[PDB]
Amino acid sequence: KKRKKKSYTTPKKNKHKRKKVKLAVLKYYKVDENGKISRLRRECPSDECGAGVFMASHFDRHYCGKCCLTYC
Amino acid sequence: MPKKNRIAIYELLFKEGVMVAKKDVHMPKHPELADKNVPNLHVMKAMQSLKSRGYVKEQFAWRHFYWYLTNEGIQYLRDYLHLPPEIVPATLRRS
Amino acid sequence: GVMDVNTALQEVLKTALIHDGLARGIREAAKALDKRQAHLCVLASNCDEPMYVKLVEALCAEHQINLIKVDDNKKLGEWVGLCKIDREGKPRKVVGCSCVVVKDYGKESQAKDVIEEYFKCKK
Amino acid sequence: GHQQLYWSHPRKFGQGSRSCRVCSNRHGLIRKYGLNMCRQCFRQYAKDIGFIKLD
Amino acid sequence: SLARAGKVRGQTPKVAKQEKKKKKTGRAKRRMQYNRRFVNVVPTFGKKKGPNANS
Amino acid sequence: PLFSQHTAADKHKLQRFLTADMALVATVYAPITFPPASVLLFKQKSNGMHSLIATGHLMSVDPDRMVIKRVVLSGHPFKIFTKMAVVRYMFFNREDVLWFKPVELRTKWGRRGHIKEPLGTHGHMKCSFDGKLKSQDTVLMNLYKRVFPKWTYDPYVPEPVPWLKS
RNA sequence: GCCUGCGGCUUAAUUUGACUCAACACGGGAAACCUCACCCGGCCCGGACACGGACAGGAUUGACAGAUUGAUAGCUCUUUCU
Repeated sequence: KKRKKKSYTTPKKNKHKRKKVKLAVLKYYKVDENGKISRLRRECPSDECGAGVFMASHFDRHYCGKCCLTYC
Repeated sequence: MPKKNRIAIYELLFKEGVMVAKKDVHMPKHPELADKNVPNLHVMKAMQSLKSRGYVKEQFAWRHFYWYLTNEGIQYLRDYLHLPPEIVPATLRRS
Repeated sequence: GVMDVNTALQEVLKTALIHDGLARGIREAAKALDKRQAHLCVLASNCDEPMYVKLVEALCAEHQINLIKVDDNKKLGEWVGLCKIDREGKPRKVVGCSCVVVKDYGKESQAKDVIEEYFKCKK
Repeated sequence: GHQQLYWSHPRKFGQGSRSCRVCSNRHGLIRKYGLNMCRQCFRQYAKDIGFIKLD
Repeated sequence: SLARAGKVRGQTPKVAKQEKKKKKTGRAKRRMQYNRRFVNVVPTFGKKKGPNANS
Repeated sequence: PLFSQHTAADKHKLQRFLTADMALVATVYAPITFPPASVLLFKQKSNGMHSLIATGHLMSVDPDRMVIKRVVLSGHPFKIFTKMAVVRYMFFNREDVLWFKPVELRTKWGRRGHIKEPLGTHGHMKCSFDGKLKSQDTVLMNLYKRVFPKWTYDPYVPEPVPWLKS
């Protein structure tokens, strides 16, 4: 047997290049004149992401990045 | 691999001189790395990483890789974990 | 007090990588020192973002973390250790970090001597 | 990857989950008495395992 | 009907000549031919190796 | 001009570039002169220096001498069975293969074949051959058209400046 | 009459070797998947290594929801978190 090549569909399905939000650590904290630190987003009730890892502010919900826990 | 997995493999080598494998892609975990939770897919290719540099020796027989520590392979693992030159591996010990 | 003032920080950072506590960068260095587990911190002086210096030092002294100062972003990453070396030992390539968080010390009477006295008279 | 469908098809029963222990082949296999070798790789090690062609 | 003229000369990749150090001439060359054959004799059991013999 | 193979046959293969050692036939509409006659070729370089590129002579003058432009289309044999193989990247439609069905294939390693069925909606084809193909191979078909030169004749040619070297 | 092998012919593919004894219940070939090479649609990287580029003010990794998608396929997109 010899090979049919067959290299054709709706041409490509290219992958996701990773999102570069520059200095997004500055987004979470907000420091006022005295040093006031109001934490804008949520701390997870889990064990591995408690007191060190923060959560997500989408438009109506919560979505943790480590343990993938979802609220609304 | 994550860096938790990289440094489990290197502990059992410098103690002994030997790391073995099954050549299983479907494997959940390797049995020597017990309660250390490294898939046996990860034991292979880090041990494939040190061949092309010249550190581990392949000599394959019946679906199970064998590996040794090179004389230049001895000094490589002492810089990573910082073991001192006060401690020997199991090579220079017996008799 | 044999090690000099900024010189005594060379012995400190070698010992933690025996036990893997130096989390480098901007993002983990805040959070892993929020974690009520680590000892101290340093911020570099060569730093370009105005929103950078605001957030870092405010979390420190509230959670009882004292700050030392070394100048460069090139300097405080060679203690983090990202920089590659040549065949003869030259620091060939530099990618330095402007933040360090130390969690576990080693046991060195050279490192612990000089830097802890710097903090008492500051109080 | 990823982990949920990388090797997900169940390699239980059937000759897709039996290999020769010598040459990792899945055809022509002898699994009697717990050999688990191929029928050609048996004939190399037939005497070294200890089988004798008596008649 | 067939018949090219110098096909094989024009199909060969034109490899440029290497630059080596010059050869000694005359008495100097003969000297080197003498010492390569009778002076630094290397012992062999039956002598089956030639001078140009590449493998 | 149109450069060509200098052959004894009726068909002459076009040469797309002028080679440093080959003897070639330049074919052009010019007012008929009688052989023998010498023929020189120059090219306007820069600042009006005529540069001698090619020397020769006048051969027979006739329009009947057909110059043929060839096109060699490469393909890839990716599935190989004995004496019949599957080629891709030579065509891209289906009826592209169906158009060039009676075109006899050849092969870089010297196999002489011809297409059978087209299979894909993309350009894939089953092809028979004389022997079995190497996988290291490249399939290729030869297409030909007759090409005649451009009508660019002006008897006026500018006076060159004195020639010098670079 | 049927069981299976070969050709032959339709088929996206109905893989392939074998052609007088010395091919044709043969390839331990009784293949639902697997085996699987064949065809269709998708995934992954399992590209070791040396050097250059980038990269710590993060290179990169993992991803609920909803659309799409056969697929609780972060595969792509929004969503912004690790």
